Amino acid sequence: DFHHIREWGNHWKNFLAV
Amino acid sequence: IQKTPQIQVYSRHPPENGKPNILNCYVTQFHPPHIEIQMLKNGKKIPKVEMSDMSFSKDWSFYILAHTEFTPTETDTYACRVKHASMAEPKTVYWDRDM
Amino acid sequence: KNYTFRCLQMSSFANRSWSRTDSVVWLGDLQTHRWSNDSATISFTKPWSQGKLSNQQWEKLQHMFQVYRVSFTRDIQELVKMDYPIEIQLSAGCEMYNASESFLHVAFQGKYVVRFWGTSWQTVPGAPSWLDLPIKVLNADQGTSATVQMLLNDTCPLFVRGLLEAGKSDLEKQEKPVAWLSSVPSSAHRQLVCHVSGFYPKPVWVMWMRGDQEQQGTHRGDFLPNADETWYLQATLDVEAGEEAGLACRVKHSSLGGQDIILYW
Ligand SMILES: *[C@@H]1O[C@H](CO[C@@H]2O[C@@H](C)[C@@H](O)[C@@H](O)[C@@H]2O)[C@@H](O[C@@H]2O[C@H](CO)[C@@H](O[C@@H]3O[C@H](CO[C@H]4O[C@H](CO)[C@@H](O)[C@H](O)[C@@H]4O)[C@@H](O)[C@H](O)[C@@H]3O)[C@H](O)[C@H]2NC(C)=O)[C@H](O)[C@H]1NC(C)=O
Ligand SMILES: *[C@@H]1O[C@H](CO)[C@@H](O)[C@H](O)[C@H]1NC(C)=O
Ligand SMILES: *[C@@H]1O[C@H](CO)[C@@H](O)[C@H](O)[C@H]1NC(C)=O
Repeated sequence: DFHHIREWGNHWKNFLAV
Repeated sequence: IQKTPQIQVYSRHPPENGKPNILNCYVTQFHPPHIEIQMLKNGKKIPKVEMSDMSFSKDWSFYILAHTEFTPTETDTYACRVKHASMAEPKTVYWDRDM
Repeated sequence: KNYTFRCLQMSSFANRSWSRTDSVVWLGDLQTHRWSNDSATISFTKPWSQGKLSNQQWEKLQHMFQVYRVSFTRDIQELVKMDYPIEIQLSAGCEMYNASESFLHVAFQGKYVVRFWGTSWQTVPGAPSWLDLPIKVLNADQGTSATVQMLLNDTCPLFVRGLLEAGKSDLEKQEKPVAWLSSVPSSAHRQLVCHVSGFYPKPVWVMWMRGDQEQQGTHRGDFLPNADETWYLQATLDVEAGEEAGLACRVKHSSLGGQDIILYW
């Protein structure tokens, strides 16, 4: 469940981190 | 759950016959968001009607503002007609400058 | 003044092959952004809608949300696979005070079902039990949890502080009400109507009066929007025939510099 949103969140975590 | 739209029709400026004005039709409290809104002059669809982006309130129900330029006269009637899945028939509300 | 920043997403799913997602963003009662399904790009509805963010920063945030929107759509369609039509709404943003509180609420078929709170997604009491498993699975992904936490705890209130600075002259604008009186019959009685239009900001005082005596029959309507980012309001009074004489509508508003509008019936 929520495969793409989970992929999305993991993709953009570093962008928001820095 | 389905929610039936409420319709309010009002002018931007004090109505004066022969003076250009704007007529607003504010449609609220509806769900689902799919809706057809027409503004009418003497029962005929007005072609140039601008719509706001649909939005929703704290209670989750949707709202939208339709508006059109109009010049009131003694004899012309204006209305807002709404089609929505919550209602078997379209709902029409007439502009009344007195109310 | 406290401002509530709201990002509103409206997603409709008619069947397996048809969906649309549209978003709007509000700061208080002023719309700052729109994002149509048909547009690849988020549209600014103010000169100051980028806030204090750089062009590169905005380009990437836009890209991030572009992937969110596609990802969201795919996941819901797959959740349905594992009854149409389906309506989902999300309301996310922050209330400003220099403190703030963020929120992220989700509604399914017009009813509030889920929020993000602290570090996790939570179903609200009385939400359908079929949500529990999907939400448990969503909470297992720490990356998205962190992403949402950074978005709410940091990215939101920082963005909003910048919007408040860049949009000051619009946020603090004063537009004067114009008022007019009319009436209609109400019984075997008359209803007098005081219309007040074109004012901004929203707070206003409207009352029927006999000299200095407030008429407690005054019935204030809802605040209705004009299309030019001003407000409209009417206040009515049911009056017996012959008691119309000596009535006035009085309007107080911040734009008027202490000089109330008074119209006499
Ligand atoms: C972002 O900020 C949140 C808290 O802020 C709220 O949520 C965010 C999303 C915004 O909406 C804000 O406006 C809100 O105010 C932080 O969440 C906290 O994280 C910590 C660490 O993970 C949690 O601490 C744990 O709590 C356990 C006990 O919890 C229970 O009891 C407490 C009261 O005692 C109660 O508040 C809570 O609801 C539970 O009932 C404890 O066992 C454990 O050892 C640890 O102390 C804390 O509970 C979270 N707060 C909430 C309200 O859930 C985020 O960590 C922060 N993220 C970042 C990245 O900064
Ligand atoms: C999907 O929904 C759209 C929009 O209502 C409709 O036009 C279309 O016929 C539907 N298609 C199927 C296969 O159900
Ligand atoms: C919404 O946008 C997506 C992606 O471009 C597209 O596939 C879809 O057909 C659009 N929906 C409608 C109703 O036009």
